[PDB]
Amino acid sequence: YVLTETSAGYALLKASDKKIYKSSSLIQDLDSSDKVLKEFKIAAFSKFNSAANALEEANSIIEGKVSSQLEKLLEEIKKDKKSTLIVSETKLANAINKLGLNFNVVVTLDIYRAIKEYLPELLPGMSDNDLSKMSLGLAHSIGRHKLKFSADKVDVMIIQAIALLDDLDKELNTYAMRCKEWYGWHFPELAKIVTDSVAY
Amino acid sequence: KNDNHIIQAIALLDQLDKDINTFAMRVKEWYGWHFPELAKLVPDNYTFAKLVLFIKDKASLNDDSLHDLAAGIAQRVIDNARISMGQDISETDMENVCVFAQRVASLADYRRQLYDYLCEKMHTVAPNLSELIGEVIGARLISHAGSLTNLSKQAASTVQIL
Amino acid sequence: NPKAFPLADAALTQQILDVVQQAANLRQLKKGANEATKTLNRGISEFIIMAADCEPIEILLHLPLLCEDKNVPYVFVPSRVALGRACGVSRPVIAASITTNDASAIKTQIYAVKDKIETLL
Amino acid sequence: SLAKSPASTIQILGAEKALFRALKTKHDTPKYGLLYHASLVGQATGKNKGKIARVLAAKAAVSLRYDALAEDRDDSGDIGLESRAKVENRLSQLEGRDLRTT
Amino acid sequence: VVIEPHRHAGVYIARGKEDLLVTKNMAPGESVYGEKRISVKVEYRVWNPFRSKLAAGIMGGLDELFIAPGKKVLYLGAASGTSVSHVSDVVGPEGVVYAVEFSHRPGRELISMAKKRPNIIPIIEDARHPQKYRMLIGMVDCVFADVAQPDQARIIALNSHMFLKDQGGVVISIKANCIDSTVDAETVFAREVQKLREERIKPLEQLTLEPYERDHCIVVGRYMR
RNA sequence: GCGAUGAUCUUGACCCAUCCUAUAGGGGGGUGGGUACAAAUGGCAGUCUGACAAGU
RNA sequence: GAGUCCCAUAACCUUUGUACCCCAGAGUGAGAAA
Repeated sequence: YVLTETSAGYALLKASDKKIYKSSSLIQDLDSSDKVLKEFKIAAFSKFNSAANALEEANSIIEGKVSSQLEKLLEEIKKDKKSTLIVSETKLANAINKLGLNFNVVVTLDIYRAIKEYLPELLPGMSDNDLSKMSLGLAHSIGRHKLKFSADKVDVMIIQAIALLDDLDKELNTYAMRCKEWYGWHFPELAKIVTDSVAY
Repeated sequence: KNDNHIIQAIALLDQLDKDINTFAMRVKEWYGWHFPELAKLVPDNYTFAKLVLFIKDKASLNDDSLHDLAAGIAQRVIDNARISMGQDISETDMENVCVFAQRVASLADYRRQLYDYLCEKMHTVAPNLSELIGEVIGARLISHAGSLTNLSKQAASTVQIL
Repeated sequence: NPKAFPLADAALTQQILDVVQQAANLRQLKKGANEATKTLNRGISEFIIMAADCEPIEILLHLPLLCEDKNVPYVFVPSRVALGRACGVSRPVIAASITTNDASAIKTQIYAVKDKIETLL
Repeated sequence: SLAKSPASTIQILGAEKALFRALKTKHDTPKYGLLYHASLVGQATGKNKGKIARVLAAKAAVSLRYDALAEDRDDSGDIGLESRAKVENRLSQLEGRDLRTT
Repeated sequence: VVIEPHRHAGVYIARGKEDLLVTKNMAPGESVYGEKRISVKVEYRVWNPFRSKLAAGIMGGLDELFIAPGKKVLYLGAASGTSVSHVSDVVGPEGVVYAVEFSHRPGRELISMAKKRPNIIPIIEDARHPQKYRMLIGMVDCVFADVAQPDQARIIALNSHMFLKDQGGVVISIKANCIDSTVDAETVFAREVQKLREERIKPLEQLTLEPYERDHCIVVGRYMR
């Protein structure tokens, strides 16, 4: 008799752990935290996943590292808020911002441990390797850009840019000599009189 | 009746096969900053560069038709465009990579029409050589000898090659 | 400068200016940023004093990077002209390394001040 | 990776084997590196072009590690232009010099 | 030149005309930091027990070290991305290492190696708010710690009870001077083991790894919820 | 139902087999060595000195 | 104070791989098959 919010890949996963609003918070490890047992307890209810786009990743990063103010989080908030039921909140710093809404938000660290250990088996139905791939993609995509400055002034590209300069000059000199030889078989004189490659 | 087309034609096209391999590898390592995952999935140079000219930024998202027309593997690349994400953007001056990949495309399409040209030229100049040994070995033979008359006046034992 | 991270205060800055004075007195220190990085490269320098006053401070703060990569102590004093007068040239000095030989007549206070630096890392 | 370099290396970052062989045999080092193809040391004439190679290496190290390890710099080249004016008036006040008498 | 397996698959001994320690490669071609590649065909990367800290712990050895080639590894660690490459080389492509560092001076080289190595997940928040990096991690099977800032046991305690599973494993390089100088090795180490078993991590082993670096032990521990 | 329109031709060292004297050696199984090309955070391979100058 | 331009964009060597061939070679010249 509860719904819990946990952000997993780009989403807000409402997991339905069918127990009491206080006893599932209370006991929570004598509730037999096993795969089949907590799988049948915490059943899948909803997963507001926006997209796999980096803009949805930015919305998820702003909802995670700062207090929850995502529009997708508000859309998931208007999906079980009709009974003032036990919506188990995840973050502790985004708890006052979670409480600033007409809902009944609530060892809960241990029920999140259980939810986390039985997420990639069945709870969205998705793959273990695909969840880890989406997570490493998220980390390489937008965690480094939201902590760090950018990568717009990245400098590793300029090495291959100047390598293209040098090899383009070398290769174009060889093409120039080959064209001057081949058309010199039709015209043996003018390579002496216009030595310029592109004018040739 | 002139092998001076054919000797520098073949000594041209082997060199440009080498440097389009070089430039396609450079397009591969450049677009690895935008698609580090596509390089293992599409390994072919010409189709690689032709689809690098197609998909500029990671915004395919909807179709498979044009991706298979550039080609299932298309669908895997489409999913990996949003699951890979080990990638920078650099979109404001990725247009030079877009011009560069089609430059490799124009070079590799000048190839095979030069190759068609010298297949015709060995069918016209040395037709017995083209029919017996093929155009590639024929042009390599008259180049490696120096000229057609020098190859002819060579004795039968000094037609050794590598 | 909030990015000048280890910056001293009165007692320890007075002690390190005294020991850099004695090191310049017997002339086994090096004066200047690129000379300090040269000593960091060739492993000679015992520690580094720098000036959290340079404009901009990123002319100086590159040598912290390879300095902690080569685990050498490194301090900031808040005045370039102060440690320039300490090192004994007439110029505002941005950084100074202090070299090492074991026959040195200031060896024990060098070791004392470098342990004092490592107490705040 | 070149921000963490002494300005001596940036004076000699192109004339590698000439430098190392002029160390190897007990001979005299070069003075330009790769930096000889810069416009200011091109404009200098004599061995004061080696002198301005030294001072341009120093100011290049300054400006280089400024815009390397900066985090919010204006993308404008302000202290680069300031150092350019500094090396420029340095160059004119050493081209005023002539060791032959008047 | 012959390759010897350890108890943990991923750490090998390349011994012969030279005798040393190697790992596998989750990235072919080149030593990413500048060591020698032993070739057998199959490539092997040296990792120096000086320039690493876990590597010298293998030179210490263990009854059960919690890094296994399926065992998902968390790495609070020092900020450098050096040893996480060989934790990746141990764990292979089926396991995964999550390396979390805050000071982005080696964050850029961490991103650089982790781009070409998909075995590493780079987390670039602090080492003290796993509530902030929840959504990038789920239920790691081991943690390693090489933090020097002095609330080592408390902050790896919070990480280990938020992300490490039940009956999992912690392995820590406890520094002496980076938390408490002027007080001796076994004293501050027994103090750290005391506060770990206060946090009900069952300790198994401490050892000082003396000739590779001075006065920093490694402690290891079973976890008990 | 051959061939000047070109017959013929000297192979860098050894592990079980097919042959000549229940187990052991010498004459088509196993194999080193080298030749024509691209890459290396491979080696040669080390990143100059450090306060005086100029003019009156 | 202080030798770049002899190419550090390098030059050579090694290692990795790759399509490779493993024969005398201003090759010898009349024999093979029974």
